[PDB]
Amino acid sequence: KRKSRWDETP
Amino acid sequence: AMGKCPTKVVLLRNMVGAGEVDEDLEVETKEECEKYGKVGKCVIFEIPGAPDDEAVRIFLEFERVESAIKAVVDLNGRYFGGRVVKACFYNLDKFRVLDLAEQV
Repeated sequence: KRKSRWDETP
Repeated sequence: AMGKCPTKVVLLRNMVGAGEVDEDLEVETKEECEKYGKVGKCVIFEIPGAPDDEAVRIFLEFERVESAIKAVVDLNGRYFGGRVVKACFYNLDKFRVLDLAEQV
């Protein structure tokens, strides 16, 4: 359950 | 303008670049989108020779058009892995015959 890429900024 | 007309099928673009569809992309996509409603099917197709912010297309077919509308409003303009996601609708009948490279 590594954090998803959703809402990841540049 | 196909992309503006609500259907059960959501098209996500700019999620990842050309040649960048990793082994976790589909599950990461699917399991987030299930928060808008039940997802029936997911197809990822990369359009040969297309630009990098447009080559990879991720299709989610929802069970309800209401869930699909929720998805587009929330996912359009949203960040995914540093990229601004483009979210819109896709023609159901074209999707069902895998005509997947139409202008939206």
